[PDB]
Amino acid sequence: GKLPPGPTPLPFIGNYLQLNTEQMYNSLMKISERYGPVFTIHLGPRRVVVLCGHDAVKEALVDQAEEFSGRGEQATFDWLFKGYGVAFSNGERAKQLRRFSIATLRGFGVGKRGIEERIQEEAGFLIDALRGTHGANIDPTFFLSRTVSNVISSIVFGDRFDYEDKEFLSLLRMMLGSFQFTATSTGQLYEMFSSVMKHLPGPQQQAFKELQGLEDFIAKKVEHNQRTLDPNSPRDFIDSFLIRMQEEEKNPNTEFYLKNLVMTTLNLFFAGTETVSTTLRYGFLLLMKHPEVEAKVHEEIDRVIGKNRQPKFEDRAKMPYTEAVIHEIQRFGDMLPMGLAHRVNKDTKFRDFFLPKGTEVFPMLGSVLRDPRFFSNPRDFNPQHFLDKKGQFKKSDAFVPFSIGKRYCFGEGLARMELFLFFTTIMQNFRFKSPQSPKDIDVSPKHVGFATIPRNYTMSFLPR
Ligand code: HEM
Ligand SMILES: CN(CCCC(=O)c1cccnc1)N=O
Repeated sequence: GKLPPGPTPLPFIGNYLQLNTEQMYNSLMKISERYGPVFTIHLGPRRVVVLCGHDAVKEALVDQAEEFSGRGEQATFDWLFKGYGVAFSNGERAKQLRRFSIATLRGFGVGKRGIEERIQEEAGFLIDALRGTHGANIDPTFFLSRTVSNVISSIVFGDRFDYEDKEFLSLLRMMLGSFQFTATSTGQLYEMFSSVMKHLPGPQQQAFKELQGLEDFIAKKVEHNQRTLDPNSPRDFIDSFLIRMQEEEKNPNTEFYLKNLVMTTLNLFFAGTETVSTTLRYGFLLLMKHPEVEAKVHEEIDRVIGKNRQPKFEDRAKMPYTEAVIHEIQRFGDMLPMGLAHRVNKDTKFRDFFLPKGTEVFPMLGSVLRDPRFFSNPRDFNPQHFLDKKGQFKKSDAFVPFSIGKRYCFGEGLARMELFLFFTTIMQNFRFKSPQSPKDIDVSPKHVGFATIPRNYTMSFLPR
């Protein structure tokens, strides 16, 4: 009959006094130690029920999947999305957009054997660009992002970008900056205080222009497809969506119309770029700091695949150690520490608590990736976390970086394959050197907010 207990809030500022916007995850975790694994917090005027640990997150998003499947808010993005598109929508809109996106994506080979050649081909170009650096110290950021991005770009636009295309880099800076903004102290103040801050000068204004620039580029690309549309030969995700829009022109209550097309396409292009990219970046830093772990990956690539042929997704089954390393890089990297907010569809009873309809919910995936009964050394980089006695791959019920339940990341299939093919191909060809001794390397995060951003760094790609 009652809400989950929590610290007393003040009018408008909510629980701003018990929260440090530079490290929200730590704040919310401190409050958990006092109040328990399920609690109520006020992010400014927003009432949020917070879930910590494997159990409370699973009992909500799995055992009570339908009730907890609404989408909560993410102030910075909502500035742009305003409830349109697959990722920021609710109800019938979310369900039609999701069901359309998963089937259309699957049809383009995504998550099946079909997108595979295209990932091997794009790995190949990156190896080439990496030879082109001659072993210099470089910031790997945009090298990796061009590559990852071209995979989803093919799928939604129809072709990859040239690596030297200047607009491309521009787009890549718009993504990086706006995503990175949500990880900052001001980006977290924005979650609490968007009603005033959207009208105030600050880094938020940069993030908006960057988003608006990403929306404008998508709208332009859609006009191009629209005035060259062959329904009997869809080139890409946008064409498919436009074809379904044609089919649904005589339904006045359809979710399939321009704004949703533009917003869904952005959702896929932005998420299909930024997360995998950052995960690669984080992981190459984790590997230079754990050279012995790098070297056991090497041993597997060398024994199982060798130096001549391209790696393939099927090789994973005989590479338990690489697979554990990628898993443990995703775990340690904790890309979305509070996932995407949810909300409850209706009046919901959850363990003795009552949650009124529309109550926001933070599933704290970071606290699942660090739950001390599922991982022996949660705050350490330890690949043994996903390995048994024998050295065979050991799955974990608490490996939840793509979230779980009805709104789980349907990019998961693409990501798993991109990470696997991108790590093995890169490391088949190059071992890594930083201008720092392993002891000096700081793998603690630069920013922690909506996302976990690794620190700035440089490295060299040295042929093996
Ligand atoms: C390692 C890389 C990735 C991570 C860690 C990740 C993580 C997540 C997480 C935690 C969510 C929230 C699920 C929830 O609301 O409970 C999500 C949603 C989503 N992700 Fe990803 N993702 C990754 C890659 C991708 C890729 C490659 C795509 C493109 C296909 C993508 C597209 C989406 C979309 C469209 C949603 C919204 C789902 C919905 O609202 O129904 N993600 N992702
Ligand atoms: C990047 N991450 C999703 C973050 C929220 C999201 O899905 C999103 C955010 C901005 C634009 N498009 C999608 N998913 O992999």
